[PDB]
Amino acid sequence: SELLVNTKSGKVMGTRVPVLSSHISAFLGIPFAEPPVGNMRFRRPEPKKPWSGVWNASTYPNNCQQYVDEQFPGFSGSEMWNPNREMSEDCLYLNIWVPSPRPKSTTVMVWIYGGGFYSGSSTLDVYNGKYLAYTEEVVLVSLSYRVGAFGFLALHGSQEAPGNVGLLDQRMALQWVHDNIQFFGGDPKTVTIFGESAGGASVGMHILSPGSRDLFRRAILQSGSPNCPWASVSVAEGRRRAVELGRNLNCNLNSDEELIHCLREKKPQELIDVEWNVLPFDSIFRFSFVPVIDGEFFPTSLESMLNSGNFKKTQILLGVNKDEGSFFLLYGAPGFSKDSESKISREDFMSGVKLSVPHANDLGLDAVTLQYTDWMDDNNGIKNRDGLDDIVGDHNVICPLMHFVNKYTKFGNGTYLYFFNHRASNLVWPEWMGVIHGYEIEFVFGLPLVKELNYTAEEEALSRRIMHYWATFAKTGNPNEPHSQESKWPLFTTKEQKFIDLNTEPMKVHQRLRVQMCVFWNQFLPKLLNAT
Amino acid sequence: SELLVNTKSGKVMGTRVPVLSSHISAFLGIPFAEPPVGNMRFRRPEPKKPWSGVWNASTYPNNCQQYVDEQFPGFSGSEMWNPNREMSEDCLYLNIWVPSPRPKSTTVMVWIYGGGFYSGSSTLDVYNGKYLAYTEEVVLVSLSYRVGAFGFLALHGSQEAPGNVGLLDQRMALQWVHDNIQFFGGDPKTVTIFGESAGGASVGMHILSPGSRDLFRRAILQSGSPNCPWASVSVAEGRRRAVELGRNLNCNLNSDEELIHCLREKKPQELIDVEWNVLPFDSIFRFSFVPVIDGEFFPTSLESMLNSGNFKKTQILLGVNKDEGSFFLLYGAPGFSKDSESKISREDFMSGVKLSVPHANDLGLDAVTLQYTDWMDDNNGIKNRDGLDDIVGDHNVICPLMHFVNKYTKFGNGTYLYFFNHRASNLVWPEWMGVIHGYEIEFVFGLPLVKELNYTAEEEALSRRIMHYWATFAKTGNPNEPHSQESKWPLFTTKEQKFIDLNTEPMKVHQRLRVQMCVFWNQFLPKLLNAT
Amino acid sequence: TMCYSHTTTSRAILTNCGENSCYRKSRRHPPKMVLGRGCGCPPGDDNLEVKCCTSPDKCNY
Amino acid sequence: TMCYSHTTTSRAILTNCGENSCYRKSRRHPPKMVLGRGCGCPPGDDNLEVKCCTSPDKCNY
Ligand SMILES: *[C@@H]1O[C@H](CO)[C@@H](O)[C@H](O)[C@H]1NC(C)=O
Ligand SMILES: *[C@@H]1O[C@H](CO)[C@@H](O)[C@H](O)[C@H]1NC(C)=O
Ligand SMILES: [Zn+2]
Ligand SMILES: [Zn+2]
Ligand SMILES: [Zn+2]
Ligand SMILES: [Zn+2]
Repeated sequence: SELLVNTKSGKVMGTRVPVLSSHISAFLGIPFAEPPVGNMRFRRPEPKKPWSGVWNASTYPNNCQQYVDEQFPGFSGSEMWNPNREMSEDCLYLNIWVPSPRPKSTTVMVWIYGGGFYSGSSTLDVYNGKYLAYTEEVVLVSLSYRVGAFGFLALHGSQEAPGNVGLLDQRMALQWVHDNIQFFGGDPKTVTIFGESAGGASVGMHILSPGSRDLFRRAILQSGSPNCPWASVSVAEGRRRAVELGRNLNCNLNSDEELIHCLREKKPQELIDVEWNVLPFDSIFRFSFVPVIDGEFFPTSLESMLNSGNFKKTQILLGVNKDEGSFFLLYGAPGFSKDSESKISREDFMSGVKLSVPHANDLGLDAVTLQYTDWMDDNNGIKNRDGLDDIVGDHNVICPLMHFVNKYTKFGNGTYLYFFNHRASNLVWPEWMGVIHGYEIEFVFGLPLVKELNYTAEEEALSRRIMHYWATFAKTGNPNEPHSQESKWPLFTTKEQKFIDLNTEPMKVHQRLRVQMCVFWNQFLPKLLNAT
Repeated sequence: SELLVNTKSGKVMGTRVPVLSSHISAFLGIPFAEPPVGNMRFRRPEPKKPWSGVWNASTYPNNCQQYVDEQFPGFSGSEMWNPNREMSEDCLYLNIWVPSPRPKSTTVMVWIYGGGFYSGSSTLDVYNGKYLAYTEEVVLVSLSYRVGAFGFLALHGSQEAPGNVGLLDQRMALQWVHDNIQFFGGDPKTVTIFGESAGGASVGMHILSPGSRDLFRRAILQSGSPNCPWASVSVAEGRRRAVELGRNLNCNLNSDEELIHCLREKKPQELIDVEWNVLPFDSIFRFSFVPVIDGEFFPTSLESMLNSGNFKKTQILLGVNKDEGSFFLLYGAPGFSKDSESKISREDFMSGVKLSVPHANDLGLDAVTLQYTDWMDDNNGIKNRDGLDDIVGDHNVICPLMHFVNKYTKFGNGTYLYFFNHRASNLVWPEWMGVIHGYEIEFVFGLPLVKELNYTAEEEALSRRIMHYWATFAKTGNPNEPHSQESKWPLFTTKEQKFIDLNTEPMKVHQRLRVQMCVFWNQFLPKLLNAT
Repeated sequence: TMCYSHTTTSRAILTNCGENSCYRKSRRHPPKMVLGRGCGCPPGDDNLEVKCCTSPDKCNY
Repeated sequence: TMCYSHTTTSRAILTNCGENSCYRKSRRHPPKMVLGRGCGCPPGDDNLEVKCCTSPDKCNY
């Protein structure tokens, strides 16, 4: 039948999920790796040994062991990102939505979830691909990968805890999509990976790594980048954090084998409790276990790779949101709160400013303060809130992405940039948070097409336009349909630097996304810090 | 009679100058020092030996040897500042306008002319005091002082060419006004000095120097300050420039006596030709011979004096103009011109930026560029012109004045700040130059009250309001009349930092004059340059 | 007293604490994150910031 | 050819240069200042920037 597909690793069987009016085929839970349990914890993944009989790919897989954020207990704005399935070490699975009837050879889009590398679940309702796969009639895959210590504990040198394990999990998922996706009606040659926050950084880390370049044709990076300040750490820093995780559990730190063996004896519950101790500083938008620039998975330093050109040269469609830093200010930054208009005082701005950029020195912090301050009104709670909102978004997302764009475009095979600035009409977050980090995914995944979700007519059109750009880009390698329609999304060029906004209003083509601020972050500050 | 006044140094006789409808007494040309000719060149001034008979103080004195700017041959905007009388080494004189009938004991205002310390003439038509003295019925004196090498050649150590000679000339003028001004109807106790550009810096240098503090009650600084970057040089820098002036004339540099004697043998014509060679760098708004921080006239470094408080503690009324840097861009800055709208290209902005601030390093120049650039339009000829106009005015006038204000206000006995932003309706300078450096003097001196000058009705009112503030401040020590009128010019305070604009529109009280830019110039950049 | 209850790997439920206190253990320094809730009031250190409240209900939010 | 004429201590007058050239000697580097005008065309150095023009009138402005 159609719900039956024989893959290289065994026979699989899915189900007919109802998509709006029609229905679609979905294979939920296909194993692409041996459950990284036992001694397999912290180690590189292994291929899923072929099974006998028909695998039942009808129900959503297990989520990976991670931290649950009960910051706002029962708040649908936060709880909707928490793992909805059962967490478990046996979580390396993938899901596939195939347009019914099965296609002969259609475009494949593989989604890589975000979560600061410490969280993530391919099973979220905002990651539901029946709408996108059905609408654009493309095969849609959403993978899984170990997060936190389980997927990123990194003691360089040791073979049982090397490092980029979470990315190795993604690569194994992609290699399965490479070998087997043709049996589901997908074109292994026209496969494009796309992800948000840490997933986008992963998409970027797959575009840089040699062993991952021939498993995808194109790519998309939403609000993320391989060079983001929070995305990577040296092989020393990660090692420091591994040992710290150990002494936090009373482990023998004499050697790697003694450390690693100890952490493996611990319940997964135990690792998550002492995971945030791993944070050495005291800040905002900085995580625990993240990829390490190995010199294996990542040949040289990301910057070196960007300069020389050492990276997969295809076309990319990347971008950011208006307010990327907002949510990140709710976890400690003085004066902020979900329940108020979070008007910040001068002295609390200075405090927060010290938290947003934990790497700068006093003169660098003076440089940051002077840049993001209205001296004619240094006490305006709204301006101080916003300039602090902007310091987190630019430093942590917008500028690192604009730095990646320019470097890549020198060897890229075409580039498109967007700026999603529409605020969901049915948003449960506080007005002052603006267009939040991760709040574009529901437009990409077509949620607004579901009447029961309470979006506006103009919002369905925006999701349809965004779904279309995404799919057309995946197939064509250009968002713009040839000899059809009128709206022309300008190809980003290092010269004119054109990009477009993504809102429910006419197609507006802008240029130079946050250039004054990103010149400060990208060029100037780095210069200052080194001369001092 | 009234035109006859016996002074401590001899009898003087003036004339009835017609002032509008009335007339007024004027003593033009009273000697306050022995003509600094012969060996007296470069040396400290000497008191004018008492004369026998009646001195004829009816015609304007000689102007001091200086450079004539024929940049725009026959341009009334430039030629009106050139010396109008005969230049001569025998130029130390002063003029006095006494309200008729002679007063018993009225307020005295002493004017100190500007000219970058290399030019100046108390005899200009914009320095004509019959209008101000007659209108506010105050005795008005305008002094003279050696400029350039003649008044500022400074070889620290030598007694024949010490240094602050030009300021010593002013102090001698003030001491004469102290002793003798009562015989003309002026109150030696209520005397207030006021000057523009270099004169204001002089007013500031008199407020800091011990030997000049008891010769005036109050003060006014128009577009100038003792701490301006161009107003002073070390005792070494000035010495370098003295020697340079020497080798430029083929002098024996073996020792001071041999150098100084040589320069004295030279015609005054010869010194002025090689005077600009004295400029060591390559820039804008930087002059040749300026006061040296002696450790005599100026106890310690100006900044030290400002910090500790070491300075005369009275009330001051100071301020600036909207466009102080404009005129200064017409002497070499690429792209500028009096005859065009001087639209600047990005590359010419970078060039000019390097000229405006000849002391900064590359990172400091990057700091300046990033601050004064619209990265969203780094090629806009108007924005580049203006940001370059602003770099010269802020760095060279506006910020050094705001730095002096805050320091002084900590020990001041009251402070008032203004921002003259009206553009003369009959201005012969190019529209893009805005409210130019020195273009307030004609409002202070009441020129706009003369129908033949072609000003507007509203402009006469502005000059009357400015003349009044100036005079009332001189008497009262507060611009604002008690229990009279409604407009209240806020006393500047280091806290709220209030000031007012000076234009032909309602009394608008603003706060924080160029704070974002002056935080950059005053606080940040200095920090950057030292950390590098 | 109705209060929230959970761990770092649990979703917040609303169990009933008796006449006992409800805590809200967190990471003292930013990111100040909740690492647990429930009935009681354990000790802490510079790193942990336990916040005990006996009223009203849902007081350990 | 009617041209300007003066020195560093003289105001610009308009004397008549014959069939001869008119110069405009200045300080090459900013502040590029006029240090003399008249008939002729003297030599210079890195510091001086003589600018000779034979037409039209007032060409050495
Ligand atoms: C596995 O497939 C069967 C066949 O319909 C389905 O009933 C069942 O729900 C699926 N998995 C589980 C765990 O129930
Ligand atoms: C000096 O005073 C006399 C008396 O009226 C006057 O005529 C003369 O103009 C004044 N000075 C000169 C140089 O003429
Ligand atoms: Zn193996
Ligand atoms: Zn406080
Ligand atoms: Zn003497
Ligand atoms: Zn060019």
